[PDB]
Amino acid sequence: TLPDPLVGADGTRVHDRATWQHRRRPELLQLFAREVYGRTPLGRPEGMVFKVTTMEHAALGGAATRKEVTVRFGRDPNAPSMQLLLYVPNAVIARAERAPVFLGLNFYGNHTVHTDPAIALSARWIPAEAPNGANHRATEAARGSDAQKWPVEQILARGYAVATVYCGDLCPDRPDGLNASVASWLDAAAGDQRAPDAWGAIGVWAWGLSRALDYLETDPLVDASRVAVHGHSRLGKAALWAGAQDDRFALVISNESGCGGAALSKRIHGETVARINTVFPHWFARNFRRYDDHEEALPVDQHELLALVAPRPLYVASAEDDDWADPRGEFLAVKAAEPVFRLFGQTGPSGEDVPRVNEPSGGALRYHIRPGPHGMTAQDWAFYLAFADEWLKSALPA
Ligand SMILES: [Mg+2]
Repeated sequence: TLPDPLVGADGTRVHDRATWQHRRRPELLQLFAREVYGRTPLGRPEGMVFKVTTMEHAALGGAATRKEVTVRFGRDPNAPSMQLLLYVPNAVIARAERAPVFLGLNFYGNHTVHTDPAIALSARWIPAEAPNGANHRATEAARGSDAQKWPVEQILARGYAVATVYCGDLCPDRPDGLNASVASWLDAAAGDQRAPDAWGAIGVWAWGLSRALDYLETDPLVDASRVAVHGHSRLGKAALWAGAQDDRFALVISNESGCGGAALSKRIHGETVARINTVFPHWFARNFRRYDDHEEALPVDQHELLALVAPRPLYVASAEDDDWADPRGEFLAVKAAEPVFRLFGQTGPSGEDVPRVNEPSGGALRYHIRPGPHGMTAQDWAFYLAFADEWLKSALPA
């Protein structure tokens, strides 16, 4: 039985957009921060520094300008940082127009998104599942190892820049990764044990996406008011929480984010709260473990996270064989968020059950399910590019 996003904490119904934006959104943001992801202790830190470390105007055979940028989270050179890779379509640059941007984290390092041998090899720890790693470090054989999830040439040809950062720059994806992470520094606690409401990996990854947007606001080649934040799987959980917390993001894409992402936790289907917290104890707040085998006690569900994106366009997608993510739960979260989108004059999927494969449904709130297993495929991206053409903030209001 789902909590109603349009009923406030005190039981009063939300009938208008101002009550939604100024009362209900803060209530939900605080519930997710306290009970699920942990508190984001601050947004933009003081003294952010942006260093363009490499710049190539004829990358990908002339199709793109490629920039690598160190985004340092404080002015002291000792402060933590992350490494942003940006490809910008040269057709757009050449016209003296700013490009819109797709921004998302990657799993195994910037060098894995494209074979491009000029990308810096990540020097950070990488997980054992990363293809062609050696002792948790990047190798030359890992270049372009994750390119199937990143159709860079097509995204550029459709007029969009591609920006990415390795999630492990922000928090390495290992159960002890928080002690190396941005959280070991921002949270800024003297003691050792993280607090019950302290953020975990998903919060730190989401924060990094907002810091990447801070960089994009300074880059004269891109339109930082037209940034689509996207993610696959655990990085799509991060993309949703980033897009919910930071309304500067113009469009949000959740590709198979599943449990603690788009899927309703109260369905108890596929991955559950207990399973995700037991296997990935660093991903959420310790407070989320209260709901292990007790999803009925959750004061929110993920449809309210989706609702926190409204009125901005939101795309949630699933894979047909990906039972662990609970595709029906991802779809039903979209349906239960739709009333908030409708309050803003937007339309969601028609249909009461999961659509047929490869048949997207919805307006600015959209869903598709594609054949096959968990992944992010060219078919997913084809649909996302069409959505961004239609619903991403325009270059005009002139
Ligand atoms: Mg589930």
